[PDB]
Amino acid sequence: ARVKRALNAQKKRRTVLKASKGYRGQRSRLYRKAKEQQLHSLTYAYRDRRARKGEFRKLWISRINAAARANDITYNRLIQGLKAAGVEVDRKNLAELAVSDPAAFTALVDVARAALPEDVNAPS
Amino acid sequence: FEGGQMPIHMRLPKLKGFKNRFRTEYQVVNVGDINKAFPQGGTVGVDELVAKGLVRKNSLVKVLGDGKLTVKVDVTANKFSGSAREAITAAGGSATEL
Amino acid sequence: RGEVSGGGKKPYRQKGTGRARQGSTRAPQFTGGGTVHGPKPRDYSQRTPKKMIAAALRGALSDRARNDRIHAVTELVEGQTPSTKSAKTFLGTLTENKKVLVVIGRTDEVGAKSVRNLPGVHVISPDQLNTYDVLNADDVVFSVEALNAYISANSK
Amino acid sequence: PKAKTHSGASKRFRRTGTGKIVRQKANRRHLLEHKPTKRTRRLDGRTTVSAADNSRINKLLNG
RNA sequence: GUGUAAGUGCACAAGGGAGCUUGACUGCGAGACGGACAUGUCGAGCAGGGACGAAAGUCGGGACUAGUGAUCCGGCACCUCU
RNA sequence: UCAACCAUAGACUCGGCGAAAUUGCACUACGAGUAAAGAUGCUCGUUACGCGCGGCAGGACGAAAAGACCCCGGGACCUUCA
RNA sequence: UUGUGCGCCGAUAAUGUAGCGGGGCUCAAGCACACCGCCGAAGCCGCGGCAGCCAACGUGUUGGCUGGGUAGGGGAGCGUCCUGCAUCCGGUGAAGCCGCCGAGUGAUCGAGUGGUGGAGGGUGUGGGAGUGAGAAUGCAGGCAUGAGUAGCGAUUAGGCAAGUGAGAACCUUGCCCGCCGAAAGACCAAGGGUUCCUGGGCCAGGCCAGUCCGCCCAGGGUGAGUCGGGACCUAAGGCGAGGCCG
RNA sequence: GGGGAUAAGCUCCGUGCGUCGAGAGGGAAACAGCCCAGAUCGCCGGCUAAGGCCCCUAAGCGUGUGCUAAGUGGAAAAGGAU
RNA sequence: UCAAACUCCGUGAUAGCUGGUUCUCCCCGAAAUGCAUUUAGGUGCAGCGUCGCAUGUUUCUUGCCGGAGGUAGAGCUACUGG
RNA sequence: GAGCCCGGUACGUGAAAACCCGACGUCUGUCUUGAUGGUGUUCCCGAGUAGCAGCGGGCCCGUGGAAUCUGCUGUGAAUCUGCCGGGACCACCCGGUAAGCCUGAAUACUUCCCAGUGACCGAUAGCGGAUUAGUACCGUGAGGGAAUGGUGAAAAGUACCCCGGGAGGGGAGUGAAAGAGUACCUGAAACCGUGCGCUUACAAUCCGUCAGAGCCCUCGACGUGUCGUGGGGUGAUGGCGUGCCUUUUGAAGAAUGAGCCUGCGAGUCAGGGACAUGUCGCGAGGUUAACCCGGGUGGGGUAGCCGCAGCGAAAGCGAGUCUGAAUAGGGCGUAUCCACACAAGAGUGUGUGGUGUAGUGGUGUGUUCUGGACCCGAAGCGGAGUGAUCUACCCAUGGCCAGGGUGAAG
RNA sequence: AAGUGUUUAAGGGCGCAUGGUGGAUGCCUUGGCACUGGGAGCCGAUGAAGGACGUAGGAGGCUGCGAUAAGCCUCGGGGAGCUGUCAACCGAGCGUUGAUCCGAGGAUGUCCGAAUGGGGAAACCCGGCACGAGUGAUGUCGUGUCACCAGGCGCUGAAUAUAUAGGCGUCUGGGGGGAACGCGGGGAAGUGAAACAUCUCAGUACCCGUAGGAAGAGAAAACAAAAUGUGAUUCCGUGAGUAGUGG
Repeated sequence: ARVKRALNAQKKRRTVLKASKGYRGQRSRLYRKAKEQQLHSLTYAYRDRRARKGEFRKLWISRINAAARANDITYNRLIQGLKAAGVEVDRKNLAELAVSDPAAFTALVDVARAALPEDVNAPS
Repeated sequence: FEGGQMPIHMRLPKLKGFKNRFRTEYQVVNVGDINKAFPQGGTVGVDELVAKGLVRKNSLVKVLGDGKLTVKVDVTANKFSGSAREAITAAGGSATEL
Repeated sequence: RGEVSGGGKKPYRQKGTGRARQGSTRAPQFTGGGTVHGPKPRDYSQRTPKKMIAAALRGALSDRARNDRIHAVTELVEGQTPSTKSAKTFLGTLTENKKVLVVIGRTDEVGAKSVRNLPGVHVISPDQLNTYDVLNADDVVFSVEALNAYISANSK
Repeated sequence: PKAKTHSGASKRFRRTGTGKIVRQKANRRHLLEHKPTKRTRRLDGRTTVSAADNSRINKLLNG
């Protein structure tokens, strides 16, 4: 039985070419170049899914730092005071409060300042 | 091949001796087989052993004395060992040879 | 690569060309060249032991007999003249299944001709009985002489 | 085509009752003056083939 | 100083001397060392027949470690093989 | 020295026909670094509106010839007291 | 003076600051010693899914550990074709192809759908493979890039008027001008083979165009006692009756 | 440790030494072999390692006690130096 | 086309050499060492992987105990050499 | 997509002539001028032969102790109490009768003809050749050697009109379909356009990925635009980011290869082969080979092969055997386990009972042997032929060398 | 006055919609491949195999045929259309009084080719003899026949005497082609041995001579081993990868 290769190959070629819509130049037209770019794209996506959590945490920390310095307190002392006070709001919702409900953020800053020690540089 | 080193099949001496093209070989059967295969005894020739599947069909037969023989049996083979003869005669049987 | 026509001469310059080095025009990578590992004539028969074959036939026939798919008849039609209508009616009386196996003697020419044209009927001689034909049939209709011949051949 | 066994291996190796492959030891053809009798005694007879050479010798003998 | 390189030993001598002698044996060999394999190395003890010694005992070459060449092929002697 | 001018054939413009070597890509800068040392593509900086046309040859270790230098293996031919 | 903590000259190459990564910093953002926070990874924890090994109880649940990986070893599968058997779909539209909407842990799937199409397919369970390509300076076909770019084949040179024609730098006619003229003129041999003439044509060819042509089509055309050959003769050389040699 | 001129990003050995090879992630500006740490998948949760917290750039122009004037920090010797 | 023309055939010559070798997932997971080699870019055996079988902690780590060294250090009318 | 429409099929039938097989004859040869079993002796029984020697060939046999057979060269016998052979050779036995000739069947093969078949190919496949095929074309020659299949059920192959010189097209018709128009089934990709949406001319980009404004489209819900468990297209802007393969200690590359697409292109087959491991049958047995008979895949076929006893060079002995002077130790063997004793603590052994031992034939898979053996790739080596129309030299027979100088012998 | 602020596309990118090119895919087939069962196993000087040139009412190719030229005669079959095909377009005609078509046997059969009257660059040149035709005669035409060698038979018998060599005449053969298979001779190298010479490859490739439908071999100067044994040859399976043999 002589077997022609067309159907089996066309299947995966169509899959790869469809996945490469929107690419520039050869990378969206030719199957080989599109396949190379697909390897790179999936590697990039895998790496970026891991890095995205850190990126968003960095953005939240930036916003919380801005809103805390607006209340005359630094981010690190505010985090220490919030941990001491036992409140368990994470940085995502802390930034959400900072942007959407400034009064709530000010109240949390007040409780964090209350929970802080009297001399932060003491050998405690 | 061994990499250019003198191989194992060449650095050892050939096994001693010759083959003796005229060698006579016997198909062997022990008296224990006779006991297990002839519970009633009787005459036991070559082709009874062939029929019982104790020896090959067209070969010289020699009887040996491995087992225990407790049945009166008359055996006709080509050769006997000493212990085979004593075992067959001890049970009252005869051991005639071709 | 060696049976295809021509291609005995090395084609062109190995060097200077800037092209790939080719030793023949009939190399497998060439269009029109030979086949690398292609079909060659061969025999597929296997040396199956006799006991295995006979036991398989017995198992198939016993499976048929467990579900009473075995029938015996004296003769398929009234003798000396083939008649497909009579044989078809008789087979309909015997069974309503689709595929039947008819086992008649080699001298029963009238019955064989009578059941020859029926689409679901396969006619076999008693000494040619085999596992494939038995297992392919919903019913096995035996001739009395054929049945006795099979029993005589085996049970003896 | 039936396999052809090796002639030299057939001449140099033997099989015992339980299938053990048995060979003869070397250094016992000539130059036996300076060799003490204990050395020639330890070189006498046959030993079983070492485990490293068992596969190769079995291959050379069977085919 | 130990025949001979160097090393490890040896004065209890393994170094020096004398008397007898041929174990510079035959059949073996528990157990081991070293090792890819092939090689190589040590070995108590048993039997035969001996040397030396009153005897106990020691002797299967040399204080030890180099002085050597597998297989094939052929020569010589003996064998209750063919 | 030490070059200048003139004319034709190209080069240049218009109409017609219409190739080639080459080609992983591509909206293909520079400096100082770094790196398989030899960076348009990595780092830090500097510079730079998009697209063309005519030119020059510093780079793309430009193209070409599975080097034209050394080694390894295989050949071939030649020499002779192999 | 003695030991010490920091410092200074020594100090110094060739594209451009160039021996803090940059801006900048002694109002340290430098160093030493203590202290307090926070940032920071695919590490650990939290929540959910999967798998391998083992354990417990069961007649498949739970639990504990483990799950980077080249050469390589083992295990389980996707898709293609041909086939035994059994079933199902199809001109009320199979395959193939192009979409949409979805699906699976992967190869992949869609008896889900729309368009195109026009005759064969699917499923289960077995059997057999010319069974899967991205690369061998791989092979065949088609087509890009360079690029509407190079070149358009000598050293003589063309012009104008009229004509024909759908169309004229190139075809026809005329008048000029120029070039060869021991040739670029005339005639044979070899070679070619109808290219010769008449009429017709203008897709291919002609390095542009073409109404023209050594191009395409049809028909026609070659006349020997003396010309060149044979029927006459031999050279070198070839073949060689018998023959000699092998 | 040897060879070399204890020169080499030289060469040869030893190492229940490591890593890369065959190892992603974080740090060292970039940086196979250095430091932290071994990626089964998902999360817009948390805690930390190395390394960091003026701006680039996430987090301290943090606190206390001292030193430095050399931009030392942010490369180098013999030696010189109120 | 010539340090032995060309064509076909032996023939699918032979290359320890170069290049290539096509779907998926799950589990495990190296070596670049030793010996020998007309041997050094090859190969044979061993070392290290995997699968199956058999055997059970025999492997490993830590504590304690019993052992042999001739390195670092040191020393030298304790020897040999400078 | 037809058993009942057509050609056919099962089944019957048919030869003037030619040829081929038989048969019966004419015809020919031949025996009968014949036959038997008996008795004692001379002659004959294949000559340049057998044998021998020298040098070779070929036999499992590579000159070997080398028989049998055979070529050339020398020498060279006997006729039956003769000769040859039985693996140097001799004696004895046994077998046969060299140097004369014919001989069918069983066996090998297919240019060609007829009838069939395929878990063979289906137009880059299958023959090189489905089409002008050994053709075109290439070469002086021997020789090498292609590419090119499909409208439709029927040509019904588009009358007529219009633009155009035509080509081509638009109407109109034919057709079930002209998204079937003799550039014709289906009509993929690379490649080349046109139209619409978003974006892009201060910007250093392995061209993606993660966040993401704005714009456009779409599905739901409520009003008039405004969210949602939404979905798609494009994306200003920010973060991260050194192409694939091969070879490598190590390459994003400045080591290798690739312009692109579509087709094609590399662990296969044979053998009762070898080893291992699944699975099936039978089991101390298992199994047939050639072959014979069945229109098959079925039945028969015991010759063999492998297990069933080992040890030893062998004679041989045998649960033992070999070495050896040795019961004196060792080597190999007696499936394995268990119990009981007697010995030893030099490692455990020796016995008595039980227990009872597993092979073999198909077939799957992985390695392996011999075969081109996973595929591709030399320079070269042999055999047989083709070439001196180029060029080297030679042979025969012709031709050509403007013009002007100089001035030897005689 | 200071500040904020859309809007450009010469061209390019991406997506979508529509085309072109190209000829993949799917489905096929007057083609091949591998076999099975039969038949026939030779053709040729009575001119072969294979060709050149011609030949139909019209140009060419394939097919058929040969100056009697898609054909002639006889015997059979068959039965209504036919004048082979590419491949039609005409133009002419045949057929129930049997066409076209199929089978068997005959006739014709240019030229080349073993090629054979002589020559020759295959397919084209020039003849002798005999018998006919034609011409006033020469010219010309038609039909037979004319190679060489071998072996029979007959005649003759050189140098030369016997004689023979040779010569003359007449009969019968041969020559060449063909795919495989057969027999007898000659006989490589690449390769393997990890080099290489003995050896292997391999008595292979190739070459020479010869057949036949098959061939070769074949009727014991055989084996065998004490069996009161087999009984020409050939082929198949085992024996057996064994006994052996081998740098």
